[PDB]
Amino acid sequence: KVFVDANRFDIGDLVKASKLPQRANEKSAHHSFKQTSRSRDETCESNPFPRLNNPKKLEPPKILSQWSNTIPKTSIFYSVD
Amino acid sequence: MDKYTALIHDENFSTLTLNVSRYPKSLAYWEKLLNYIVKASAPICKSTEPQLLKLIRCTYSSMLNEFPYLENYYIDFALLEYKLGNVSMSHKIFQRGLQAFNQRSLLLWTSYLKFCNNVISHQKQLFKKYETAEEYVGLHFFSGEFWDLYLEQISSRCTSSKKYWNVLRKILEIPLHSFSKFYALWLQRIDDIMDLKQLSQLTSKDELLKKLKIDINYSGRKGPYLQDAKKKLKKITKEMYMVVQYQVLEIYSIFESKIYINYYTSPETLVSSDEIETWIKYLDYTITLQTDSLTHLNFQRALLPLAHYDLVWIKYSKWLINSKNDLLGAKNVLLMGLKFSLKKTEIIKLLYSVICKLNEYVLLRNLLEKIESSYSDNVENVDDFEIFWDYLQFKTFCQNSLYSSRYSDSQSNGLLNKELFDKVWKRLSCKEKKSGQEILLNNLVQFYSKDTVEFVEKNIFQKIIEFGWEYYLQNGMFWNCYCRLIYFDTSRSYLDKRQYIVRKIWPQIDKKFAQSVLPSLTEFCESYFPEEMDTLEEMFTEEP
Amino acid sequence: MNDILTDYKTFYLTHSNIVTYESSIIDSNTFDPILYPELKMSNPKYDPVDWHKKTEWKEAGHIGITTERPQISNSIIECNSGTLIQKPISLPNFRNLEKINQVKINDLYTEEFLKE
Amino acid sequence: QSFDIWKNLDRIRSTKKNAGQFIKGSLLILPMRTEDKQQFDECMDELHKYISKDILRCYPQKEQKDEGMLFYIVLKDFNILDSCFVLSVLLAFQKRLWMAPSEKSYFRVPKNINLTGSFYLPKNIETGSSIVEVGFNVVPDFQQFQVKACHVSKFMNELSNFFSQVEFGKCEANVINYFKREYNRTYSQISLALYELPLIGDGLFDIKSYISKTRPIIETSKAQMIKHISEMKAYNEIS
Amino acid sequence: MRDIVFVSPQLYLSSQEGWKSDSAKSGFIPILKNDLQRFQDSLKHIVDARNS
Amino acid sequence: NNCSIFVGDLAPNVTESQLFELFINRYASTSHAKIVHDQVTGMSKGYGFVKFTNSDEQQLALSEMQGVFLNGRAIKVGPTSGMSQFIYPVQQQPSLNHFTDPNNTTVFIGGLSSLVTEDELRAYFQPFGTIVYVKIPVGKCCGFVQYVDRLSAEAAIAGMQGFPIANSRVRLSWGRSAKQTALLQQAMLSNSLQVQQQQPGLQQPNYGYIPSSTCEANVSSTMLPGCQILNYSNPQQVIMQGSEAVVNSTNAMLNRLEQGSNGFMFA
Repeated sequence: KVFVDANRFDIGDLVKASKLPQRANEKSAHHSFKQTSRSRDETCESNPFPRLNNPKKLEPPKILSQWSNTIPKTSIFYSVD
Repeated sequence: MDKYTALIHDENFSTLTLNVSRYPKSLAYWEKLLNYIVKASAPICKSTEPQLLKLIRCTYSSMLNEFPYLENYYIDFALLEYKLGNVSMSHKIFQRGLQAFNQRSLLLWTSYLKFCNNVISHQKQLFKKYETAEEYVGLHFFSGEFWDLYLEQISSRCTSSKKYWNVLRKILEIPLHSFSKFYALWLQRIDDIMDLKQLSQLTSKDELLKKLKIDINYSGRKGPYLQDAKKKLKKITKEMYMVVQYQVLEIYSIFESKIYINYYTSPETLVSSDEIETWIKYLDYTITLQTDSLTHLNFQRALLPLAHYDLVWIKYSKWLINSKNDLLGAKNVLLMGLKFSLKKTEIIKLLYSVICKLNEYVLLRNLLEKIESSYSDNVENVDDFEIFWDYLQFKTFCQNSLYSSRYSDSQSNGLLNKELFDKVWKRLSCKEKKSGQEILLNNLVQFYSKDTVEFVEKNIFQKIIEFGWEYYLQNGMFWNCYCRLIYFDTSRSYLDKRQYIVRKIWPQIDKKFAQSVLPSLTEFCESYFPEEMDTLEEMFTEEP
Repeated sequence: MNDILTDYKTFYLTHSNIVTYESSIIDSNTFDPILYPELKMSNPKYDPVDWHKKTEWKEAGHIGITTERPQISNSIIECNSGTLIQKPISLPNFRNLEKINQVKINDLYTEEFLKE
Repeated sequence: QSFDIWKNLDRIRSTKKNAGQFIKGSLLILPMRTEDKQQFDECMDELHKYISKDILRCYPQKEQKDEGMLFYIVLKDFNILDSCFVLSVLLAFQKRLWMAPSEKSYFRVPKNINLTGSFYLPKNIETGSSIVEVGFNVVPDFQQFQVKACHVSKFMNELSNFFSQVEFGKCEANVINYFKREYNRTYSQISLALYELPLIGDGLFDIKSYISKTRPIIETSKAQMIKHISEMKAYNEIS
Repeated sequence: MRDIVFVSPQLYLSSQEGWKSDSAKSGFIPILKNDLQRFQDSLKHIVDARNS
Repeated sequence: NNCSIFVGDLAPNVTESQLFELFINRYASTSHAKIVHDQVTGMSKGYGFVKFTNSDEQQLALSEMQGVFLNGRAIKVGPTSGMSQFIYPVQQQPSLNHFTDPNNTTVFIGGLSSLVTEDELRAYFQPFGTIVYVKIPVGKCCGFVQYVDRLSAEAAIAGMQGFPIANSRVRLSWGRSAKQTALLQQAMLSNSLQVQQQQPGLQQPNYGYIPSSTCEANVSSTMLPGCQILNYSNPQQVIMQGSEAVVNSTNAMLNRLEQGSNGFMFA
């Protein structure tokens, strides 16, 4: 209802208005991946347990590559894989 | 007919509304009903019926009053009211949303400030609102979007080019998750310097003259002078970068790489045993830093996923008690813990002691009135004994507070009050349905007087002997408590009470019922009556 | 100790009044017999009433292993920007920047049990 | 010093360096609770005979609980002495009902009692000890302030040192009714939360779907726990 | 509003006054007026377990 | 190393088995291979990933498959992984001792006076969490307290530190189990490797369990999240958390006070 950026209330009509309707057939036949358009009607009954449906591990805090040589090379805990 | 009349007479709307109002704490029913109401208005505009818009506003208000921890739906209804024309109602919805988390929710501050970047029409009020968000929520770990937005607003609105340096210098000491973008902005803004006189935008001139041994007004060849300035400031920034990098790397690699859920799902959800444990570990780390805004922020962040598990409520209440000596804060924590937690035993038991330390006992009586009226004066037939016993201790304390003593030796009447003994006897008459039977029998024998022990032995124990109920005659712990009542008298001698217990109790109990009494009476006889062991053995022997 | 404190919370709330209770409250050790038996359940030691050099700042994020983490002395993370704009902020004072890789472990298991 | 209110009032009038001027735009709200009304009425009539109507106002409840009343005491445009006097009298009276039912003096404070209370102030304060602020207040607009375990003279000195440093100003006109509505709303919410306490099991949680939603999951978690116990037993076995 | 009634089970299953209303009070669920008997007939077993 | 190669522009009649046969067993050993198909249609999009163990074999396969005939078209098996400022942090390992293991939940206790028993030492460490064994070495004035939770070990070390047991101050640290100590003694007598093993996990996620929760004692459980669902028994099995737990614990502590006032147990 907020983060999908297409079911947004104030600026969702601007997203739904100019689709760039791809009057070229090659622009529609180029991409062959899924759209994954999340509708507004998705409720809490779908995906009840967020850990069984496989999540992603969060990204680490990125550091500057010019100052990457001063990282602590020894970690606190043993991390596997 | 319009869409509102067709919405009333529709068959699905009544069924969805009754399934919502049948189980109000099922959030999926609320979301299906809300999506059906929004689907009923496929054009959403200001030209629709206000008789349906009032129903939409009442539905959102009921959903946000039933579930105030939903972060996205305050944003949804606030931008809905912004779509419907007005912004004062949207500001009221944002204010009650930020009050629902008590000013410590990052997403609502971020969405409210992205809203306020267009609607405020005033610069000083925007700066006061962003500084309020800075002093309350500005120490959040994942607040990169908030500080990126605030630096963007400073770089777009301010023309003096001084407040940006101040805020970015503050950010270079805060342990943020996305922190290296701010260091990269700092390093490319040091590169974007034009002369030496802008070094007063960083610090004062005496701190440059003392710590870095550099002058602003040093005139001459300022090329290598400014290059040495850049090198020394880059070295100081590199040292502070190592400090903040070690802090953020420690917090991530120990704590933040384990928590996968940071949002409020539902009161019906389940959170894994890893995440609860890592929230407790992260808050134990957070208490040690002794930064108060960050500590209250991280406790609110831990109240975000799992406020129904009641552990972080009691932990944050105990932290406000012992570490700060701010106990009204813990009282408000335990008051708001009643509104969300499902296991309301330990929070109310701690809140009793919190109220009793404050010496506000009319508030304690008004609180206990809500428990004794929540059952409609039927607290003796409750399944959970932990509620009734924690009620009964402090209700006995209040009855000792109001009424004076009846017995001698300055002994005030405890559980044997006219408003208390009937509630105990109403529970003891069930004998198989209500647990905590022997707890009262061990706690009604804690008076130790001459007339009060006689009073207790006359009201219940002689009455159990007179009726002859099967459950108390079968259990030997009942007779153990009855013998402990007489044997610890403070007025009788040893020989008279010993003759009493041996002669006029042990022949009274049944011989065929002694199979469950003898494992409980043998311990008492080995405890206090050593020479009376073989006498009791010859009474309960295998042959007549 | 938990059994004694729970039995005292059972007995004291049923055999005392506010007149005895309010005279027993002292401010030298914040002693209150209703709430003090609850806080003393978790830890056996409990005091009633220089932080960076103690034994709690060092093993905060991880127990057993001690370390001296680097910090900033004149930290401005608590002061709002409405007060930091009043005067230019001084240089950051540094400490413990020579132990960013050095960590020590009080290894008792090898020294007292393996190597005797 | 002594245990009398008026001697400490004379002392706090003497050596507080021209403390006769009141505070511009000053407001204080003390919500209190009494078991009975008839004992409260004589002390409040004596207080209105001592303190004027324009400075202090009183607000009753709606009698919804019928056992525990809730009375607002609003001190508006008050001086520093009348605030100390009113707070000393009310903090003595709302604890004398539990400690000393036989003393029978509404303006003489005994030695066995310690003053401990909680009073609200508006948010627009500027302070630039026994009275402390609170963290995580329950009121959206107002700030709760705590005093704990003091004698009479310490209460006088601490309240005067608190009001000599704080700076009030620009209060809203009908903020009293706003605080009344918000206070009633918050405590009606927690009373409804206590009303939700017997309705946990089978009442309003949709148990018929919640059993079937978690029936394989708890079984698989129990199988994981049994596998964890067996793997721990294999890990601790010497063999 | 016509053809509406505001009701919450938190004040009805606890058997308190003011459990139903016709005006927009904060914290109540709006249901239809003709289905209030269907709401009262649905929570019969909880009231029967509360009385017994 | 796990070098990854991205094959692209494949034909429609090429499944994962044909890609695994063309990638593995040809002068290399591909560890994994997966063709990225559609989300709802099931057809392949023409792209696939192949992750091998060695980087040299994957580089040789990418150099040999550059332009090979793959189901009538090209293979395009060039590598996918392997001047920006932002790079992910990389770390080494602490070589897995018994201090730097986050799953290490057993506490080594020392400094005893060789006088405390096993049931009494159980009674010291009982309310901090559920426990499995309290056995101690004889004549060594030390012991081992293994919990199930790591937060329970944190609470035990944070509370029990500096607590004198029988007029003798305690020393709390970490340590391995008895079998791992015997393996370390057997590997240290010859001094060949002296390598340790990590303690096994919990096979997370675990929705029912609540950490730092103890229970000593039909069951009609509603499995509500505010209460407790499952728990570890006190020796050991898995028990469903009933409602009459605080009642049984209260009866047990009253029985413990009654049997400790006389001297039937010292714990």
